[PDB]
Amino acid sequence: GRPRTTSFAE
Amino acid sequence: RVTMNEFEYLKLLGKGTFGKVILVKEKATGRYYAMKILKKEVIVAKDEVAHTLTENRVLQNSRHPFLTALKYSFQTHDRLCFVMEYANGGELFFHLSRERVFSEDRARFYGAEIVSALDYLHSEKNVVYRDLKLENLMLDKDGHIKITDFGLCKEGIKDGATMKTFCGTPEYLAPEVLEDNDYGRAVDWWGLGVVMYEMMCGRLPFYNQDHEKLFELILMEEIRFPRTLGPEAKSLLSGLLKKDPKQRLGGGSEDAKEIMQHRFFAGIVWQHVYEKKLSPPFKPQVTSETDTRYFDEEFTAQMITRPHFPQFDYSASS
Ligand SMILES: C[C@@H]1SCc2ncnc(N3CCN(C(=O)[C@H](N)Cc4c[nH]c5ccccc45)CC3)c21
Repeated sequence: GRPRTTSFAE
Repeated sequence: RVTMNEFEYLKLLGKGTFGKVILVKEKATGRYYAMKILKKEVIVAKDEVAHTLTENRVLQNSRHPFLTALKYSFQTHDRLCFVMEYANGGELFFHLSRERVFSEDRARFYGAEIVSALDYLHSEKNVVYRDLKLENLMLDKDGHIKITDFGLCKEGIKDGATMKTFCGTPEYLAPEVLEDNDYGRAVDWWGLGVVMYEMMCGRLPFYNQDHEKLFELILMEEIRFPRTLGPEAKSLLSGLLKKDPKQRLGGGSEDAKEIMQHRFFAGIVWQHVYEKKLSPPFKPQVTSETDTRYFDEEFTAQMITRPHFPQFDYSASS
């Protein structure tokens, strides 16, 4: 599939 | 009410910046749970305090078939522990990785369960989830969906109330969140659009490695579908992936109800969805209970090992 994704916040 | 010692520590399930997740046996009961163990140092140091509290609160007052339940939640000098129902089936991300694409039927099933869960959170709990992604959708022993990881939720969101916070996962952000506009609860539907897009299409609907280029695609490119995708599937995804939230399926006052009525879901009896009366299209095939097939070997093949948080501690009512 695609690379694993990261949850962020700002 | 419990401590670190009331559990045996059988297998590692993930490790990341903020902590680890261990498959556990509870001594007093024999029930297997999933312990998220956060390093207090890191949470405070990485500014993740407010999110961690939000997750405690959201899990505490939600009970739903397709949201990860929380059994106990406690602390130590160096640790925050969340003790939760084990999703034996691993992440949806794990299965797509290996199958490429799901059939429409199988995507319909996972999507009904997500729709049921996001509806309960919107209409009953006034919560907007905001972080819908494959990584955050797990399977339980039976193959029902479990939404995990609630730290980016916004609370006390009633009807068209709107938020400002730039958060989520880049590949999944809604156009209105990218515009840096105020935004409403329809962001969850854009998300449902994306995961359901990935389930039926085997790729994300917008992708570049460069965030800013990815963000342009999300804001500017109109969707396109594999030519094998059926028209009802195609209409659902078009409606969920409208860039204008006021045009998004699920974007009105009707909310979830608008998606429940879509021809894509014609067969579905929403009350059976909630009551788990539907044939899951995939039962995780575990030999036992500490079978961790559907979790990465990078993790499963390992050996295992500052302020007080007011009112963090919690045990699940009987
Ligand atoms: C904790 C959830 S709740 C029910 C459940 N059941 C099985 N595995 C789980 N996890 C999911 C998170 N996993 C990860 O590897 C994630 N892919 C990344 C992640 C998010 N927050 C974390 C905190 C500590 C370690 C990893 C993570 C490990 C297994 C979970």
